[PDB]
Amino acid sequence: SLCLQRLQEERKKWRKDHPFGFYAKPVKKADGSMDLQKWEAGIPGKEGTNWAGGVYPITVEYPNEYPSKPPKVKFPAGFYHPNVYPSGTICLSILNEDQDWRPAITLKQIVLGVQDLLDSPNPNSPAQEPAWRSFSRNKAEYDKKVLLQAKQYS
Amino acid sequence: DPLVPRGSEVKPEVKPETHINLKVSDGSSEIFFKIKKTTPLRRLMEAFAKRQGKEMDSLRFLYDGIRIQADQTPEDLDMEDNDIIEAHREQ
Repeated sequence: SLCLQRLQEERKKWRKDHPFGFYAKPVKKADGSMDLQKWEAGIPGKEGTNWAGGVYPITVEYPNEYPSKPPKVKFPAGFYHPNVYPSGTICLSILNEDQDWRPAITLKQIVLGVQDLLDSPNPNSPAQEPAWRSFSRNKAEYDKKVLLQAKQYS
Repeated sequence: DPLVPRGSEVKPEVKPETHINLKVSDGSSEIFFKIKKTTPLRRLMEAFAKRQGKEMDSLRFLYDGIRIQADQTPEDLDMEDNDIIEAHREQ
């Protein structure tokens, strides 16, 4: 399948060159082989922002139709951010087949896209009601929660 | 009349499966080292540390997010040529 072939290429490429402070790899199955369709990764918060110090875990799940269809990326359920659903699903434009996804997008682009979203939420994708309300109308409280969450993941 | 060519095949020179190159980065410098697959990473870790002017104990080396133990070898961690080891200040 083109899916597994492409994922083998994505891994070969990532292991040789990837953004500093990030990590990503397929999950190990019972027999020691890798599940190329399910990866566990970590996104470092940017220095100089309230997210600094933390390394936020995500899971990347590639559907059988990948790369025609985008992978699904999720933070742990309950993760606090305006663009993150209660389930942990991240609402990011390059991950939406009706928005900016394109087969050529690489893992590096995806993780940098998630990192960029941390400190710059997309106002057009309010997936977490309380988080978006606070980010928009109670910045003081929003910042307080992001700082606490950064310690939780540092 | 035709020439009679008499040949022999040269078996291909075998590829030594012994060493690999590793890129160690701390965000400011990326340093490559060539080490034997069955050799402990300790030496690599120390050479990086002193090249950067830092104490071994002040740094933690991670491979795909997992902390490396100085006694582990590239082979133990299934490392491959040109893989990356990240050096971070120790919390």
